[PDB]
Amino acid sequence: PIVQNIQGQMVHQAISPRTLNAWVKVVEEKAFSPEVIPMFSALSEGATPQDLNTMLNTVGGHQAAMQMLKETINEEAAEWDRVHPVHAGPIAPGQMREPRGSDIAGTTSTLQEQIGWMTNNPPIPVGEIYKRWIILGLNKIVRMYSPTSILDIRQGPKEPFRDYVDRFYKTLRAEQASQEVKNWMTETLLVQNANPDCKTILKALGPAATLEEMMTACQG
Amino acid sequence: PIVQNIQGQMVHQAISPRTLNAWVKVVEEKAFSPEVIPMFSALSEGATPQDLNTMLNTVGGHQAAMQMLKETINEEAAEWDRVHPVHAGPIAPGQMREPRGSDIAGTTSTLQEQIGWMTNNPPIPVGEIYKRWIILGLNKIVRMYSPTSILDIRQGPKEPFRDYVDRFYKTLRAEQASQEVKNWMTETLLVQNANPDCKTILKALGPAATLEEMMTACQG
Amino acid sequence: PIVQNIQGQMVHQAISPRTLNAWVKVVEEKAFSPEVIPMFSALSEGATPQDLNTMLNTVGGHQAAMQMLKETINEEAAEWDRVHPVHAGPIAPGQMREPRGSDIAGTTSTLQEQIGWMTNNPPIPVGEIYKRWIILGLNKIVRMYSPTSILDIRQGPKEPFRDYVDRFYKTLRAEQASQEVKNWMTETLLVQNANPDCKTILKALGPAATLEEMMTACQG
Amino acid sequence: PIVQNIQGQMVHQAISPRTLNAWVKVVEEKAFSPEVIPMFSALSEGATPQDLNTMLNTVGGHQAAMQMLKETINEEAAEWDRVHPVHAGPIAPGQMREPRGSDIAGTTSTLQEQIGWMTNNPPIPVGEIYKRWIILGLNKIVRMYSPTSILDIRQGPKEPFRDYVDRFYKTLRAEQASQEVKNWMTETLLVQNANPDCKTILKALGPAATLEEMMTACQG
Repeated sequence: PIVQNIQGQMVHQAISPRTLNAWVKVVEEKAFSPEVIPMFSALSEGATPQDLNTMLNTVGGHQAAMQMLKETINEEAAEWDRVHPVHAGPIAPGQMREPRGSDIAGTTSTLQEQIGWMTNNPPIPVGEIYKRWIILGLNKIVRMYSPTSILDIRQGPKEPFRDYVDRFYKTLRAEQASQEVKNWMTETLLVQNANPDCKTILKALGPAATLEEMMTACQG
Repeated sequence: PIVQNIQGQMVHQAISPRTLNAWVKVVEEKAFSPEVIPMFSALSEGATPQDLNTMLNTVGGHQAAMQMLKETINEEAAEWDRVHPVHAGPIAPGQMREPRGSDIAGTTSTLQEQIGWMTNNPPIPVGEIYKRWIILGLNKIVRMYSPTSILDIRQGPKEPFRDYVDRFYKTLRAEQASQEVKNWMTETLLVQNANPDCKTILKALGPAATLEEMMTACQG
Repeated sequence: PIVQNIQGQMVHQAISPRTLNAWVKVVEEKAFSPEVIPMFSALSEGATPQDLNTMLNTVGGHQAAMQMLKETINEEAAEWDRVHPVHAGPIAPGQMREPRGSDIAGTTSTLQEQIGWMTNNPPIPVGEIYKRWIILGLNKIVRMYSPTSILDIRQGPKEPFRDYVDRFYKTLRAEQASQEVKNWMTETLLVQNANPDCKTILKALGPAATLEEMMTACQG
Repeated sequence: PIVQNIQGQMVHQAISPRTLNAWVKVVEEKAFSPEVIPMFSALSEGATPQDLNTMLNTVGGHQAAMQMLKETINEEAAEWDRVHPVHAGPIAPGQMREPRGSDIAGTTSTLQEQIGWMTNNPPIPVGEIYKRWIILGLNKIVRMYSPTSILDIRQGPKEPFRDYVDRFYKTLRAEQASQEVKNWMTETLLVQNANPDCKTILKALGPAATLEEMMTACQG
């Protein structure tokens, strides 16, 4: 990453082996859960595109997901290059050139250009865009990985309310719909799909249903 | 989390993967118990709101408890915004704009603004406020995860007094209704639910009896 | 490996035992997978040739592969000597001599000479050159360790498309070819060798369909 | 209503007996189907609040729905009066006073004041606001008359796709959800709730599914 020295320049620092070891361990042990995206965004903070490419290449197995992620990165780079013209010709000294999409991806550049783009005035953050693209790809992957849909969740007769709401909120975290649709479904289908007894309990609870009130009502 | 240097000043530092791993392990292995709040308060001392949002989003499973915590944080942020309205217009050069209720959580503010808020003159403790909110949410969560009520405790004819008092104090620390009510309960409900033989052995010592003699009476 | 030391003066820091243990463990646990190349390139960032020699000697087993690696390093050194001839004569007092192939391979070059060649201005990229050589050797080794040819990858009658595409892309990544050859192969070989039941499904989608469309088509 | 005379001043005109008879007939004949709101907005065009109150009072029966509509009008008037201050004191000639909520409701005003507020420069759409309130009330009413919910629609084994989608779109028109959430519903649940045969048919059809191609595929 790029560690900021205390009262000094933001010196570049190679990714420690601990970061990559934790990353390969989590991607091996936990497969592709919704939370891995937060842990990936946590481990890689202020990292150059070279660091992110190293973190992605170290992943072993699940090569279909890696190919989908690379295809998503390619689509985002194509869109960026289409909606942003690239200048050429002689460039004034002390000012880096226009970052290209294939260049903002880090596939057609070295570490020096990335460090220069992340140190210019005003700063042009390549890391926060390449990480955004990787997060979009990982979101597509975790959506693809979800085994069951959100509309097809039904509580079992003996399965309690806690396990049902756990599965429901997990699938909701895996869902791809917009945030307003997410609020709509978590407002309606939660009580609209419960078991009939606690369904009538929550109907007696009426409007303004709040999760803690629901779980305190369905007790026993 | 910020860390002091040799000269005495503090600056942002990337969150250690060991802290995240330990937190995820203690959350999953111990699930929810009264001894998760001290561990959380010790793990994230001086952590920025981004680090706390990381430590909360990283908790896979038990999504209902995390949603309860999110709702509690939302209510606390709304109350903070109601009690402290923010001023409009241009801000003074020597002062940074005060955070709103939602920005205390760090949901709509970058990390540099959090660092500036925490190391300002005078410093603004956004991290401590959000930690207090998260601790209150975790208290409500461990309240919900309480298996049984305090009144239903009745020692079995064969269940030893040690296991009875262990279960009693476990669900009592998990109750947290108050502190003086706890002091009255440990006098009345502890003596009221003993097995008849050891019950009258405890009654032989009167209400002035302490816990040590209380247990060594039924001991052996 | 040398590292930027406060302030701005690179000094030699010997290789840490934990890095060597991590390398030995990754070579023991993962054998010779395609991903090791990135793990090796990330474990030895900016390493002197002596450190890379240490990391190649600390390997246990696979002596045949290490012999191919050493022979390819020798071949690369011979080609470097044939392309970059070294003139004999007394050296300048302030500037270092141009290294030979044996000086790059760390065989006859003392640690002080390598530290000089690295920290001098302008720097001599001996570390990156030796890393390129070792990476070429590791590519040779991982392309040799391929159990079956990419042309032999065929799906079983009931083997799900998931494992089929996973194994196919793994063998394709282990295989060696230009990128355009891979672009042609992923379009000519992937759909043909699939199971007929899902082969009809992939054919119904279209020839130029992406991976995610086919994967969600034969999903389940 | 207020018919605009040809190349002349707009003249007030009493509501036509034909209009009122058509209104009471459609109410009596079709109860409260989702099209009564468009037909009401069609019949009542440019009408004063007196005309709208007459058109509402001529309705016979469904007194619960009428009381709910009056309560909705009262709530809208209360909100208007709360978010709009009312001026008092001497008023300049040729300029009408501030219209209160009870006046825009037509319960405390007269036809002269309504025509004055509808002829002022700039005009104040008292009729267009009272009609908006009546449409909100009629929407609440038609939502209350909805026999079944939208999430609980399932196609019968023999009931054809045409009848299924007819019922589905009728319930969707009756639904109260926002238009942004309304789209996702008709995109997903339509194909997610059909019979298995045409469900697999539309799944083979894949994305970009439109109603025309869906119905041409589910033929026979």
